[PDB]
Amino acid sequence: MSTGTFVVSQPLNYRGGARVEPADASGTEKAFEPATGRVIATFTCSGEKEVNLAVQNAKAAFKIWSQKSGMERCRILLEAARIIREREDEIATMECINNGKSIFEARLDIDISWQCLEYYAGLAASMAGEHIQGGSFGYTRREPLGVCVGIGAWNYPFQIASWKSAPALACGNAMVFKPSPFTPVSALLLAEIYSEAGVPPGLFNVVQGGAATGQFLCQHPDVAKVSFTKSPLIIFSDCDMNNAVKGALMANFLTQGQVCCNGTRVFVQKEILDKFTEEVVKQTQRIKIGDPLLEDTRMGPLINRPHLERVLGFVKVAKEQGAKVLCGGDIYVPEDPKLKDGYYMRPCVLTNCRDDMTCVKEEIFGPVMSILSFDTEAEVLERANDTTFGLAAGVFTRDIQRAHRVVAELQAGTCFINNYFGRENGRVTIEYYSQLKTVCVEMGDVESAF
Amino acid sequence: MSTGTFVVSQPLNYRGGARVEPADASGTEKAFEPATGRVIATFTCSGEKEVNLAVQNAKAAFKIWSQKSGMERCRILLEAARIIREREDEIATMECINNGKSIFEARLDIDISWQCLEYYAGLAASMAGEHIQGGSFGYTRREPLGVCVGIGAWNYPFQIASWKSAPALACGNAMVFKPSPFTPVSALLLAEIYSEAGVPPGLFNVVQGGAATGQFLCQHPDVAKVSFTKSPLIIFSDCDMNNAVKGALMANFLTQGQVCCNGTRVFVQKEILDKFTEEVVKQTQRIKIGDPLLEDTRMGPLINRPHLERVLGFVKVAKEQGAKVLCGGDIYVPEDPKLKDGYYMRPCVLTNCRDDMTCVKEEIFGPVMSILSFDTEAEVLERANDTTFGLAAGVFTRDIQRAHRVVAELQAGTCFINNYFGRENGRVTIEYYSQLKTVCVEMGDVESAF
Amino acid sequence: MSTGTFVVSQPLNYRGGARVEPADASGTEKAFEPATGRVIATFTCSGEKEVNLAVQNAKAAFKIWSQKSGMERCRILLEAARIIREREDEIATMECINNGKSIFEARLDIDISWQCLEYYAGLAASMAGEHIQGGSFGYTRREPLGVCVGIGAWNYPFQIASWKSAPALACGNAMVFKPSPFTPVSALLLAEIYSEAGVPPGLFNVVQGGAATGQFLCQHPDVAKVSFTKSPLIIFSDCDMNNAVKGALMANFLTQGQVCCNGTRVFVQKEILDKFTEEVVKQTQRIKIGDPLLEDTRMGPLINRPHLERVLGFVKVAKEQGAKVLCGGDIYVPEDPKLKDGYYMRPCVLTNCRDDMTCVKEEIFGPVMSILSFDTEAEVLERANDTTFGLAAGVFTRDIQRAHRVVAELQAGTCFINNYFGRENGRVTIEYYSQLKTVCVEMGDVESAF
Amino acid sequence: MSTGTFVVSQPLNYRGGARVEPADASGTEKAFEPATGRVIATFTCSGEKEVNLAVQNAKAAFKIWSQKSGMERCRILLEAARIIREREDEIATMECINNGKSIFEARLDIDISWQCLEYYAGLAASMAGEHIQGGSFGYTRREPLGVCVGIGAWNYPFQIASWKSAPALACGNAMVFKPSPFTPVSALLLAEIYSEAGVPPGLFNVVQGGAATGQFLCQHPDVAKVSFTKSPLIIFSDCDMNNAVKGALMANFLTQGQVCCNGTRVFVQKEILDKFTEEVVKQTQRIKIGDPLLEDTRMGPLINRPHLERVLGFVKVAKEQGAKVLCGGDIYVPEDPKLKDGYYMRPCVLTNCRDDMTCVKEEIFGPVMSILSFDTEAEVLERANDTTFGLAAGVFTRDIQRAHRVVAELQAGTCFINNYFGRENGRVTIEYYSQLKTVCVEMGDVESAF
Repeated sequence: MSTGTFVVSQPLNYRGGARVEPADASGTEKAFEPATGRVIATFTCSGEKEVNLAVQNAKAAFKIWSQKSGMERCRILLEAARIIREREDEIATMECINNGKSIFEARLDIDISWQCLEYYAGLAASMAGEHIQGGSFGYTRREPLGVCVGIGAWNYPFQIASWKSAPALACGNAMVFKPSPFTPVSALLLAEIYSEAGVPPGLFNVVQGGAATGQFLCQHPDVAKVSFTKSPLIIFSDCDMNNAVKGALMANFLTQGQVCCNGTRVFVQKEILDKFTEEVVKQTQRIKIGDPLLEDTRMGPLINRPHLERVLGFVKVAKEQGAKVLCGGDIYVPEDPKLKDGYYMRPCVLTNCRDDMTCVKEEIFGPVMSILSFDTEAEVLERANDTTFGLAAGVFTRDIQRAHRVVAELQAGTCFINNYFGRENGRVTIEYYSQLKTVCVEMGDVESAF
Repeated sequence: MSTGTFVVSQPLNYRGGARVEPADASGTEKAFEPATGRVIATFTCSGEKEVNLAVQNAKAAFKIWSQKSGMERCRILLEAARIIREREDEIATMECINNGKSIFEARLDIDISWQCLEYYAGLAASMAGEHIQGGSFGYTRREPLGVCVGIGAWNYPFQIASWKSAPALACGNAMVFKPSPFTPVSALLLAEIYSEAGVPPGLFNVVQGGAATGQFLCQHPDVAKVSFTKSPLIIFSDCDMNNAVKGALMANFLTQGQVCCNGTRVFVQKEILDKFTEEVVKQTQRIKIGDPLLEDTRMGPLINRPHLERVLGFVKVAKEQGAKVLCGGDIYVPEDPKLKDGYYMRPCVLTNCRDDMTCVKEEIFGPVMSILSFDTEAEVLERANDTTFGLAAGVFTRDIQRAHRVVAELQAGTCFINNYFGRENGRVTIEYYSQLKTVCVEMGDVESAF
Repeated sequence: MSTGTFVVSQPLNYRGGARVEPADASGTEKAFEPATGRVIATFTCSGEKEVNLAVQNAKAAFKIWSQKSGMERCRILLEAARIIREREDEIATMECINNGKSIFEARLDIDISWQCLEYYAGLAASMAGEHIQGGSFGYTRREPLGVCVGIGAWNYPFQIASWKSAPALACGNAMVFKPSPFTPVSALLLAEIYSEAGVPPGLFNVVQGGAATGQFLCQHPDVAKVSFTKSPLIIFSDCDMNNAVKGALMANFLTQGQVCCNGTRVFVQKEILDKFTEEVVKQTQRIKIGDPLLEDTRMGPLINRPHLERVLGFVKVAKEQGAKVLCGGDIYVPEDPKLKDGYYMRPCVLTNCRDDMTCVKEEIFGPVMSILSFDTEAEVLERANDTTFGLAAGVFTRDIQRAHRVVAELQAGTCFINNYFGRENGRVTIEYYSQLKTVCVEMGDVESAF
Repeated sequence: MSTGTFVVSQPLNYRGGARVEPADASGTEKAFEPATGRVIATFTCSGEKEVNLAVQNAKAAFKIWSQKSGMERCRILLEAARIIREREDEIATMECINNGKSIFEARLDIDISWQCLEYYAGLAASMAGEHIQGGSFGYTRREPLGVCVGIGAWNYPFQIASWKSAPALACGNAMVFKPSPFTPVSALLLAEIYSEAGVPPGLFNVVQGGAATGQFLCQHPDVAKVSFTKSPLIIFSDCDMNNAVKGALMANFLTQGQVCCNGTRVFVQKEILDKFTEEVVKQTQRIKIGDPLLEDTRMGPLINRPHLERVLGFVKVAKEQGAKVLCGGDIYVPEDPKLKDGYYMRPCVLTNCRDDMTCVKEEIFGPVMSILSFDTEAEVLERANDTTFGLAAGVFTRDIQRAHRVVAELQAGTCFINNYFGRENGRVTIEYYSQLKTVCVEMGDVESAF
């Protein structure tokens, strides 16, 4: 498949191990190929009865799948990861066509997807409860919840579908997944791959739709749980200037800047401000924008036209608020004529920024960098600590004392020093998709208090 | 202290390490000594501004307490458990006066309380994150959430206050605790004991009140999290009749039957029904009802008069629905004249019960046992499986095959065989009162995708 | 490949990713096809200089392999298990030819082998140290030991090689494996598979030899660690008689009884002695003896002629010690003429045994069952309590109390109820093949005592 | 109690909860007060029959202690730590009299001792096995080994006795402890405290003696396990010079330098050699030498006269090998006349050292520092890479990259950055003092291969 030719030719819901048209409607939405602006699908948003059919069908698959063993569930999930690995370029292509991120980034998304699949497969084989000890004992066993729902986002369509379904299925649950109406295509490749690996029909069902479809899923009595889905970058004078510039571009211009907790609030010390800016703008203007399916493309189009307009409005407002545009912030017309109707824009860098500007305190969700100058550590510590734990943060400095000091002081939950799985994350994520059943076995006689 | 003399003489809120009157009112409630019906306190339910003072004061204590080390937090919590242990009889007495459970049961409640305190003290000293490994590494650290709220119940006043505060404080959080308006007294002994062990002023604050006070706590922007707070018993013919009768009494008549997930739906096979019933009624009529502070008392009064009336209404309705009363189910007037105004009643046993009866499908929260006869395992499996996971269950049989078969088939989350801490519970409970902060330390150079 | 045709055609040592002849000699041994008595290989036992070549070559691979990430180690180990699975019938065939166990049992051994490979592959990806918190922190990291040595046995050649190398390589170690001189062939398929999966040359080397070779391995200064490699069955009257008979045969006659911790000391209550014995002898004489490569063979030949004589000698001694032979205990002459020189014997059952008999206090390591009668639970508890923790044990009873009670009193470490991976086993095994490096990072100033 | 008056007045073996004279002799040794040279005890080294009495008596306590619950074991161990805390000054005093370390350091040792006691007390309450799930399940349980043996050293007498007995007793083992014949006194305060906390008589027994006694302990068949008991400091120019000097003194002159893995091999860059050395010698000559029981003493006497001579002999050899003495390395004559026969020496600093010098490649186990100059990071990396994993190491640098990079390349197992419990250490130590008993519970029928 190449850019500018694909159209969806099959239904976009998935039930009983096959693609089906929604039995019920709650809206009608268009899916786009953002590189060209073409309509690749006009699909039906699922209604109440379609949601019920998917949840009932998933309840029937949960009964079979949960009664399987942890070793058998691991075997199938490893097979699914193998199929995702064998078909990575095909999946990344579909991911690019619908989402518009570069094939370079899409390949990484799928790598993370099947690595996550293998990870929770491993935990499903080695899953174990507790045994606690007058010769009597009790034991605990983790049990799946039943039918779970995963609500996807459009910036990482295939990856989020993988990261929500992998742990849920590993614990023995079924999942009804609702992709973002922007990106409905790639989620069915995963549903088809799960079925090819040997999951029962209905274990991973796909229902398309928007808010109404998502509301029906959350309200369903047979649904057990539902999984749903600014960050400052600080660069000191004692940092590795090269690593700070490279890290700055990696924090603002990956996936067209449409990433949660992006380092869009960049703090640079006055001592090394001109050197940083000059090197950032030069390397930013060298980023090749174009067809996502090209191996050298590092920035494709934005997700859709209304989002591109909302990003441009942020740049315009910043300009009228006193900010200076050094590059980008406007429509980009690529040489390729087949992309002429795509939603492209040049990555934007803004200088002369202030804390009162709206382009500093609002998530733009676009390729827009905000550079704010500061004098000393004291000033910059109190300007970027209004970030909540859910946000990320990053610091650049060649000092084991100064680094951890700022990372401790900051309230952000995911911090970075000089850049931007384990067991806990798996255990915590498995706990979200399971419940602990206790059993107390009295071997002797009962001691009555009466 | 003895029964029939205590009255509260000090304020019932706790702030800044001292008992204070609520700065704000949202109601006025009476606390009773249920053994005598006396009013031991008329206290003010906390209003919005009192809740705010308590949460602000707790926020100031969290800042000091969280900056302390896990070893220091463990030291103080162990000291608190020692003080609870040294003063167990004084605390159990206050617990009895206000709640009405026997001093026998109250002592067990406090044992569980300081054992829980020592447990989470231990986990606070040994708490640790993860270290994951091109020479670069990341680490995780558990951090307290801030100001937590614990909402107590009236059946286990001191124990719930301990089980909510122990893990919260162990992780470095502060807690504003709201006791049940029925049982406000004992929670301040814990707050006084925490302060005597060395917690900062405000770490464990107590605000009295009902729904309005609890709503103010949940709505407060500086509150990080809020902790809030029928089961079938199956007896087969191949069981130990003695252990099944003893287990049946222990599942219905502990804490006057005012326990969640009590085994009030008791299934007995037809083969051993008369033998079970005759032995149950004889031992039930031998339970001594009276002053909770007596060492031989096994059943005190119910929590308050409106609850006693609601329990009696359940017995009356069952009688008019065809159930047979074999003992109890009515007011009990003890010999002691000082208890003559207490809320006493004889424990009730009901035979000739049916699945359509309301006293079988509704939680009575009183000392009422419902015995239902069944022929075979098949019948009894499909009659008691309408219980949700949150409910408990119990089976009595001398068969390693038949026991686990019924415990597996049942959906109840906490099951018992022939009766009625570990690491997981602590880890899971600590996760509820904390968040995982990640740090990525890049030692080398940044690899730009561009 | 069929029975009676295979001869080794390639060298049987493995170094630098290829089969090599040992540069040094310490003996010359013959490997047999026990189904026919044929010599399938005459190989050179490795000397000191060959051992040094393998250990030096393994040290060079450890330097490369350890610098890989846990995700890369997992990826390669998952491929290795897939290749073992794709070639399971070829590996099981070679296993049968050299070892003589049934193709039915060999297939199970290799299933366990690649499942173990996937198991530790999973742990290699999720391996993590600890992060412990005056504002300073320390972290730990598990590190491979270096060059480890695995010493194999002849009863499970391919499985032991898999169970020793999988965890060692998963932690980042290299391994020089020394198969049993009886069964040298199958270990090289694993070495060939490891190299085909992508391990560096020298990561898994194979040196053949006996005690002298093993001494050179254990004495080598660059070797970090070395991994090296009677059980009672109690049957009560309340058991499932059929399951006790089937379990008894599965505890004595699997792998020609050449298994450690086999349930060869069988205690039977007097009430069900004749019924049990008659049914055991009936089913024992129905065990098909013959060519291991036949799908209906359930017992092949013993490992070699000197071992068959040693087992037969145990039967003869038992007869003159008072034991009664009900079946087997003698040579089995198959119809097939290619097997006429194989080391076959019929499975043996012995009654009227005593604890002072030599066939009761010594591990026969052959297909010989010893039936001992007992009166009560007390007697059999005091007759079987001379068992060490390292041995296994089994009980057959329909009593949740009597089972766990007898299993508790017994000293055996591995017990079975009514028959004969998790996370702990992996962690403990990983700890054997790794060491904990701690790092203390001082963020503040040093507190000098002086 | 003050220095120069104490003599032992009671027997120094401990059996059955009381001090006993050894029934058997294997030698007669003198214990000294190194501050004065006085003989505080002339005790009998235990023979074979005394060792047997202690091990048999310990086996009887293991039978009682192991049958206790983890909560009861925790309760008693928490009391033991409290008693150690209540008597810390008395224990530290006895520790000083016999060992000679400063009361300042002894107090820290005992803090670590009861903190360790509380640590494993916590793990004893929360100890749990595993529960692994064809509808059948298995469980594991950690069980004590039986009678364990702890062999103490003289540099940390009370701490080693605490760190060996705490985990052993927490897992349910008994322990027969053999102190170093140099320092036999303090180990009996712990035995007296254990008995006062409520351990059964014989759970912690103490047998005095040397190698012969230790051989009898290791050879005893009823003994289950036995627990038994140069490091470079690298200083770069970009470090906090003051913190590097303070850290250097803390790495050489704590406990009279009689510590394993002391940072005695000090590498200093040429750029900051004179400034570092001059500041180290200045602060070293300010270390107060004298009576260990004085609060301002930071260095007491060496352990005994033969050890002082062995340290002084190392200094003399270094001088004739080319080393330069800047301070210390000779006898220290205190003003106090009661200390005139003590084993004192001034702390020594050596410059102009080489790697071929004997005082650089041998552990002196005395207060002697070796300063080595180096040009670049590469040189010092290749000069200090002969260190074994068991040794410690330390680096001083203000570089998050250079620190972890040098700590990674180094082979030392315990590293320090800019200086010199968690869950893992406890679990691993508990695994040393326990074994895993597995149980497989078959719920269904047995699948016979025959």
